[PDB]
Amino acid sequence: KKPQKSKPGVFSFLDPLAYEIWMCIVFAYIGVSVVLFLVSRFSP
Amino acid sequence: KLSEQGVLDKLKNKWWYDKGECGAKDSGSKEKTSALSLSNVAGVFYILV
Amino acid sequence: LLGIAVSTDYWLYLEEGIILPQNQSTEVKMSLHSGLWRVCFLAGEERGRCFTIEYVMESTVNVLKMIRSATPFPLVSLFFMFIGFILSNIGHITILAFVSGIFFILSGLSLVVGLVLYISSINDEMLNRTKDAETY
Repeated sequence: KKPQKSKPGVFSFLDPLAYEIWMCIVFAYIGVSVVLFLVSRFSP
Repeated sequence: KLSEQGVLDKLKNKWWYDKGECGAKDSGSKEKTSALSLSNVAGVFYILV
Repeated sequence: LLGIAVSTDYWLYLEEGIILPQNQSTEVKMSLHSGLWRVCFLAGEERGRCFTIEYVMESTVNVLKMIRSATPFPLVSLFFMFIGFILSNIGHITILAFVSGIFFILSGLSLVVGLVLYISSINDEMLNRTKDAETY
C-alpha cells in the first residue's frame, strides 16, 4: 500500500536534531553553570 | 512474425499507456501543507503537565 | 456542568459522505453524534440505535475504539471535584477548605490531559482516514 502521512509520535517535536546534540546541550548546560559558579568563587 | 517487428512490443506500449497515469503528476503540486495538529506538539503538554 | 458533560451523547460531530462535482450538493453517507458511553446515530441508514461501542457496527468504528483510550481522566475528574465540593462544606461546618482547593487544582490538570488525549486521538484518525477526492 502506497503510504500516506505516517502518524508522528508523542516525542516527534525534537525531530530536527539528533539525540547526541540534545545530549551535548545538557552537558554543555551543566559545565558552563559550574564555570560560572567557580568563577564566582574566586572573585568578589 | 509478431516479435520480429514488435506487434507484441508496440501494442504493449499502447495498452500500458492507455488507462491513465499516477506518477509525478501528483507528487509535486497536489499538496498544500496544513495547519499543525495538536498531535504534532502533544508531547510538549505531557512534558508540561 | 461536568455531570451533564459526561452523560450526553453530544461530545462531538461526524459526517462522512461523498461529494458530487458538477454544481450539485453533497450526498451524505454517514452522520452521527456520539459520546463515550453510548452512540446515537443520525444519518446511517436512518437508524436510531443509541448504540454502545463494545458491540461493533468501518473507519468510524476504529475512531470509536480510540475514544475508549480517552475514558479514565474524565472519570477521575469527577471524584476530585466531589471530594473538594463536600470538604468546602465541612470547612464551613481551613485545612478542610485548603486541601479541597488542591483537589480542584488536581482536577483540572486531569481535565487538560483528558482534553489532550481526546483531541489528539481524534486528530490521529482524522488523518488516518484514507484520503479520497470524492469522499468529503
